[PDB]
Amino acid sequence: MASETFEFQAEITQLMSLIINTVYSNKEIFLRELISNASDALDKIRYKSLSDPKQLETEPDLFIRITPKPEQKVLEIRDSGIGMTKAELINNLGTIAKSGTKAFMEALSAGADVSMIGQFGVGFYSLFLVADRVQVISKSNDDEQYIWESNAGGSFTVTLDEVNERIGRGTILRLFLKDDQLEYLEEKRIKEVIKRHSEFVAYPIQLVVTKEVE
Amino acid sequence: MASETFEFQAEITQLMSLIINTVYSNKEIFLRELISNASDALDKIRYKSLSDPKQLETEPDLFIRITPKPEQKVLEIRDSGIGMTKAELINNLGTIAKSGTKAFMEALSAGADVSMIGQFGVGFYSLFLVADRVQVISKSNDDEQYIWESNAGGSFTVTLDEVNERIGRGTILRLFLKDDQLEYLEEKRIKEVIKRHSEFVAYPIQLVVTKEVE
Ligand SMILES: C[C@@H]1C[C@H]2O[C@@H]2/C=C\C=C\C(=O)Cc2c(Cl)c(O)cc(O)c2C(=O)O1
Ligand SMILES: C[C@@H]1C[C@H]2O[C@@H]2/C=C\C=C\C(=O)Cc2c(Cl)c(O)cc(O)c2C(=O)O1
Repeated sequence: MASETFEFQAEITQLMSLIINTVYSNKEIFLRELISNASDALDKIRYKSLSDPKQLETEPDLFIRITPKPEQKVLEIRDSGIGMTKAELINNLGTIAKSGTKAFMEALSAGADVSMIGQFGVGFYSLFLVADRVQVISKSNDDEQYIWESNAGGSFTVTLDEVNERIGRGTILRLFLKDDQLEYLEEKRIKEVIKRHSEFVAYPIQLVVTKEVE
Repeated sequence: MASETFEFQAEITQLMSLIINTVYSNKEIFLRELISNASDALDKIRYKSLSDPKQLETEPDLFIRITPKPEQKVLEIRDSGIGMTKAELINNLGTIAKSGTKAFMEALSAGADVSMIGQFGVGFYSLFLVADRVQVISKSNDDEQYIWESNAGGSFTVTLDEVNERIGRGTILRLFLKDDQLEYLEEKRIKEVIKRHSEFVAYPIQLVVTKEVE
């Protein structure tokens, strides 16, 4: 109840406009970047749990889950990783500069391939290749569940979560797919994209598929 | 935020103890009864929509969805039917007598088969054959989302929903399966049970299955 608006650090706004507007051919790379963030987030909690085992109690199962929601033309990528607090969502996703933000844009301009985005540490923004709106729902052991939302505009919002399912711990990336990128809602397409660019992932990757009983 | 307790009409409490304690052999009948309630609830909104089309706008897709959640040993049966208001959950699920409640118990005592429960209009309670706890999450166009919860005790609770996913319209029956009835979480078992006792259902029945990418 009651949002909170924040301005995006100027360069992040540029990058976003760039990503969401590049005619780029190979938009499927966004899944690789998101699954990668999910994996690192899971490494984080695993490592932290080394000296603080109780930390995994909020969600003992470590996994990455992709859930397509046709009716709402939404694609969700979830992980039971370390999660983010209200402060971290604000920091990590928009108000703090980000080292490679400008460097990547400069590299892109020089001819670099969009797929290099992840090497600049800003792969998250690659989601705008297939979605024009996103909701990052997170729950860290250190805070409540919050929704961070953006549509590539110069500003984003953070609202305490009182509308989504409770996630024990972790993050959900709710991607509102563009009208021409609804192929990522299909199991085959998803399955194949995950196969080629994500072969060495330490955690199970679950695909949630809704099938009408024969 | 803030529950509200209510006592169960005495006979419903009896029936529940009976169901949750009957050694009965054919516990799988609960799915047939629940899918049946789901169907009737969908008929209700379809019919009402005949003269009030805007009523389907909250959720244009009419369906029944079964979603097993292993980690939490939970089984969910959802429908985008008419849904129930706070008042209706209280009325329909516990505080109002219910014509066949006593008649069915008398019939059972005479030797009747538990599967007749649905003919007495109290099939919902058959869920206690496989679950020792249940949450009925509902959203009617006429109210907010609420959670009705019970564990066959003499009382139940109703809380405004600020923790579950938003359902456009309809009801979710979250069944917390008993430790020895976890077979209903399996796709095959579910698939076969649905096949035998639910052949003439007017709406699509979707099974949500989580598969780890090969
Ligand atoms: C802050 C934590 C943990 C970090 O060390 C991990 C690696 C990358 C983080 C990138 C982010 O900016 C946030 C993020 C994104 Cl974008 C995502 O799609 C999935 C996630 O699970 C996280 C996250 O929860 O990240
Ligand atoms: C009140 C409405 C609509 C009624 O006319 C329909 C038929 C049966 C109703 C039985 C109930 O007692 C509530 C109920 C149950 Cl138990 C269920 O498992 C699923 C449902 O969708 C409803 C419901 O929403 O019911």
